[PDB]
Amino acid sequence: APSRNGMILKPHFHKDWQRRVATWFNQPARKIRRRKARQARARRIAPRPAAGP
Amino acid sequence: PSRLRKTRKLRGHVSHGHGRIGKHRKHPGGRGNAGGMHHHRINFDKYHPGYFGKVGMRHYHLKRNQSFCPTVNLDKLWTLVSEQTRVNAAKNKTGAAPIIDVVRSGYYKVLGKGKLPKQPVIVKAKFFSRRAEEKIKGVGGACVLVA
Amino acid sequence: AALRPLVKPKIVKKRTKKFIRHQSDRYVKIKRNWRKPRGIDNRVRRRFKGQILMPNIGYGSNKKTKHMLPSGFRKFLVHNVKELEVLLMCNKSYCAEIAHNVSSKNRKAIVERAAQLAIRVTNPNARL
Amino acid sequence: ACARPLISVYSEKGESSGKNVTLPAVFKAPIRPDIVNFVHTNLRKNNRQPYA
Amino acid sequence: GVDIRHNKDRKVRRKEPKSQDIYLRLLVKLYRFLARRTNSTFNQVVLKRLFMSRTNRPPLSLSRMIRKMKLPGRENKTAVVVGTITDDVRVQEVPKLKVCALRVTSRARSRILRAGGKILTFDQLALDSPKGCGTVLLSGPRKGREVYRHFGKAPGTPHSHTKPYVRSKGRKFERARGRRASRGYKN
Amino acid sequence: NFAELKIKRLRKKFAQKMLRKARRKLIYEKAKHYHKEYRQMYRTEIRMARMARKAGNFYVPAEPKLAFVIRIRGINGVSPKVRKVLQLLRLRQIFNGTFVKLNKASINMLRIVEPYIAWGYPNLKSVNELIYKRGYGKINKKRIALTDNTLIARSLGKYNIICMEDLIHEIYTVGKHFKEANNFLWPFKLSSPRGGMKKKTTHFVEGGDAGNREDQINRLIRRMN
Amino acid sequence: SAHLQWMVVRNCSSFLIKRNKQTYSTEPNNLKARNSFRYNGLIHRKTVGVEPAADGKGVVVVMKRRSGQRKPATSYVRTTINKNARATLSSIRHMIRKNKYHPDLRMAAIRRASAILRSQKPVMV
RNA sequence: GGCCGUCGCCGGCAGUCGAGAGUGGACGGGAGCGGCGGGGGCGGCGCGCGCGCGCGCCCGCCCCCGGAGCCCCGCGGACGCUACGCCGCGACGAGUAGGAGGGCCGCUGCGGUGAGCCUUGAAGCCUAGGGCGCGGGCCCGGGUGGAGCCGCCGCAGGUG
RNA sequence: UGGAAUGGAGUGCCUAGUGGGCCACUUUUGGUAAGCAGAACUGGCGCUGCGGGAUGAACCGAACGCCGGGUUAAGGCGCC
RNA sequence: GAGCGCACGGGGUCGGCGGCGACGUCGGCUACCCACCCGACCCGUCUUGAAACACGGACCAAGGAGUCUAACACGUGCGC
RNA sequence: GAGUUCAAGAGGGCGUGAAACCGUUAAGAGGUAAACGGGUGGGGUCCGCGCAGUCCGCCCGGAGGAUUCAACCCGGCGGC
Repeated sequence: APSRNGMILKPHFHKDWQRRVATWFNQPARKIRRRKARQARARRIAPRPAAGP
Repeated sequence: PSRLRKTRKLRGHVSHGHGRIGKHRKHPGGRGNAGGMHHHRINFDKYHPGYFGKVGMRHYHLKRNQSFCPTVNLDKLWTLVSEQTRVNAAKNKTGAAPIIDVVRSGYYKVLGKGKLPKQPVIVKAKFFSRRAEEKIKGVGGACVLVA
Repeated sequence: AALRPLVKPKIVKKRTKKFIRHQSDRYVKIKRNWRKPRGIDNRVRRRFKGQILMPNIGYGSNKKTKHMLPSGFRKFLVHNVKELEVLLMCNKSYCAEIAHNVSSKNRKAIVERAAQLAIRVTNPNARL
Repeated sequence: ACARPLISVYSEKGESSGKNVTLPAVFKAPIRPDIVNFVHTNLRKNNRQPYA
Repeated sequence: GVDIRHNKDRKVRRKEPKSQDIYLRLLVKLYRFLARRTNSTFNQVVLKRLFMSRTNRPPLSLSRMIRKMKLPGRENKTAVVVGTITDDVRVQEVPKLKVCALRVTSRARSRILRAGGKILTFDQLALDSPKGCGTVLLSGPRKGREVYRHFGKAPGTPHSHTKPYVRSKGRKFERARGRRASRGYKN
Repeated sequence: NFAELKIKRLRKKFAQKMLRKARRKLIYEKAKHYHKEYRQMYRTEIRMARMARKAGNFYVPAEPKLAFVIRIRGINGVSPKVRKVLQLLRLRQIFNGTFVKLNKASINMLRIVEPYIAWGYPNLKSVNELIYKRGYGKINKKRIALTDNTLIARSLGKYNIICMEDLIHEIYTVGKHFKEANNFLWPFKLSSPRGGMKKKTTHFVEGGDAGNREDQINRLIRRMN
Repeated sequence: SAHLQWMVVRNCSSFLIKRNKQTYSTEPNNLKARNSFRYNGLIHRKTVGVEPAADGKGVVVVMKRRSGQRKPATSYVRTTINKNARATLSSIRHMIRKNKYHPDLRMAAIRRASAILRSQKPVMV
């Protein structure tokens, strides 16, 4: 019976959350793609610094 | 781990919690904080004493950055410096007094609390306090502002 | 391989004549297995005189006779030969009953060893 | 514990080589299986693919 | 039959409560053989303190220990803390302790050993002082957790001084009615 | 080392046999002293009777200092005040009994639960019998059967009570240490009385078995062992 | 740390087999099976074990070397005893006691060696 | 009175004497023909085999643990000590709604692990067959079947 | 430590079910009365079996682990 | 100044006591399969009250749900 | 019937083939519907035997044997 923190919480749309995303499984397969962008960009502009201007 | 839950030991019981004299239904007595002013009054008046009403003086675009002012007590005022520093009283060209920044460590106000070892100091910080300025003086050191 | 077992006590049982569950009138949809009747009008849960018996921990057996086969030993399910040599020391109160999956090629291998070690087997040659 | 003993290095054909190496300090740390179990049955849950 | 009531027949502090990990299990395997065969009580009190929950062996500050080993007639004795022993940056003065405790924090171990003191573990102690002679026994502040500012007379009763649960501290959550008499209600 | 320790074994064993033989004389002469006292305490009651009759005066005997209380009604339907009284006499099971010292503080206690106990004055034979057959002592809250004099002594040595005979005297002639010698005795458990009781739900004055039965409780203790 | 490396393996599935409410252990150097932490040979510092000789006749006694660290290749010292039955017991009885070498197992070892020598003939009963 | 279980004894065990068993190595003198001059007190505890188990000065050996012999073993095993084990005392036991503990009760998959089982026959299915457990259930025999399956430690769940 | 008798107390959290009740000796309001409605005290039934009242919630006896021997309470002892 | 014993109406039973039937018959608590004689209302649920002339239920197999999952928050316990 | 097949108790909606339900054979029984809590009778059943059970286990005497290298020690050699 209510004897605790008097809080109220946001997941309260009677239309789905699920219309709005709920997953994050990319980021181990995303961190790899980005690293391929840097590792191909770095070799493209050969001598100039790889950390931009 | 569903093999530790109590529902796994609650098979065979005709209701397994929530009884049978009143089979507690989908939601009796409002969803969420319903009532709370006229039929949950008793719970709201002895576990959240002040909940309905307001105290005025609104601020409209509160930028909490301009009110940043963390405080460091005098007890842990020698923690901001190394150990070669504090130990030296008349050693290693630490003469009458060393210097302690506080704006560097991240804190601005110097609040007074606790004894401070008897060594002359120059506490530099953007603010101060009356006791915290008295105690530093009483040790032999000086209070210096900076901005 | 039958020795005289170590000590031969009187294996007296309070009961093990099976406990059947209430309502197996004509119901094949109710098994002989037991499930404590958790009804509210139930004549068995209520411990009536002249109903079925209902298990309670007063039917237990002796601490020092429980799990004792009628012949005097106690069982041990043995899969191969090298799960026998454990019984080479506690052989005067433990019988090595062989499992159901072993082929008849090496059941003769296990039974042959039990003769040597004087390990009683409750299940000597069943296949040929 | 303490006083790390001397480990003797073996060659490509057995027949322990002359050179020796002191036993590294790691091999004396507390054992405590309830860590190598709780730190395991988590780090074995991090390769799961989703299923639904 | 008899007409006794059975509420209290079972006791929640049994012949033996819990213990968890192999190193602790060995300790309890020791301090049980010392508790039941010696005729002392320091062993019994330490035994019944190796069972307790991590919530009932709160850490002992280095400062707290000094102020209890400074008292008159208490020098030359080995303090005994069944919990852990944290450092304390608020002590600028040199101790000369001699301690025996389960877990001593890296900074606290760096300081006690530095000053010339000595640090002991609960298996060195059984050899040195089996019957429990020469030991000052201590304990961390048991009701020092944050939660105990919540237990007590429920908030919102006339003289209760108990901290109520809240989403945050600020202007509008605290004082609406029941916290300021201009709003019709204050206890 | 052998020879000196050899003496150690004999001195201890002999001192043990030494001490034992000393005890047996002590316990012996006690009951001899008591048997003289019980006899005299009897014929000093006959004496006072006869000497009055010759002169025409009446000898009113003593109100008795003991009372054995046996519970005759089970748990069911027990009233609140009653269940507290007869739980202070430590009667917590039908057909249990304890010796109760008698005085105005306790008489009113035995008036409250008068429909629940059948109590009278035990004769020496009963207190002899109740303690020799049903005498279990409350040692460490673990009742154990009194089959030796160590058990009584090791828990009553501070009052002089050292033997089975003494534990009967203090209960019988309530002494300066009656409370403990009555507490050391775990309440008796007495079988159901053979021969019936002719009714449980009525006072003994109306011809049933409950309430004060001053001298007939000797009968109901014969039938419950 | 003989106790410590027992706290780790007291129940962790190494050699234990638990069936029909009986606990058994299958090690080298374990003069029984049912018991534990007095007959393990993997654990202690000095363990004696009695096992049948390879050649099919007689019995073999294996003592653990104390000197020398945990080099498993030469940790265990082996020997062959091929005598009459009675002198075989005297050899094993002499070795365990007169060396004072872990005498917990003097009586268990003798009975182990008897049954090993018993089965090396036509069965007697 | 037997048996089971729960609970209590802040229970006993590193091999237990305590239902009261009142401890040691020396020194110096006198030395003790047995022990510490507490009892008709009749009140917790002060006599009959002490100075033989086996062993000595004008041999030594406190007897290599060729046993201190223990009628309990303190370096030292009972059926015995998987301490998460083993054992001893007592008191008690009903219970829907409800709570908790224990399951070597059961189902499906996974990381280890049984030099596991299996065409000289697995999974399943049947069974007036032999048994264990109070019980969840399990194990074995017989028959049919025709290719996979189970135990132990942990893990997870669309688990009865 | 200072009236009798009894056994150990003190203390902190988290809390599911319940908030449709009924019966009896007594005391008792409305009613003609009710197997009616409404109150106090205690004990019962619900949650509870067992011997007896032929039968039965609630009356009398009595409180339940599995058993052997003995004796009982309330009831009874023509035959069933 | 010293061993023998009855041990004992003694820290819970032992015989340094016997006999039968065994190739046309023995034993099976366990635990069976049928049958005979002695005691017993149909289960689940609402209910103060169930066998109820209260409702659901012909029978069998499989599927089948007070929770599962995410987020809060509280307390308890485990390890840094 | 014969035959192919390892198998047709793999026959062309054919791997394994339970329960409800049905036929038939064997066994037992029958006027208070069937069904349910204690012993006897029976069992197309099985299970373990059994003309004896001189059951094993250590230690002593006995008369036969037999190995003697053999027990004892002593010396050599190796391991702990």
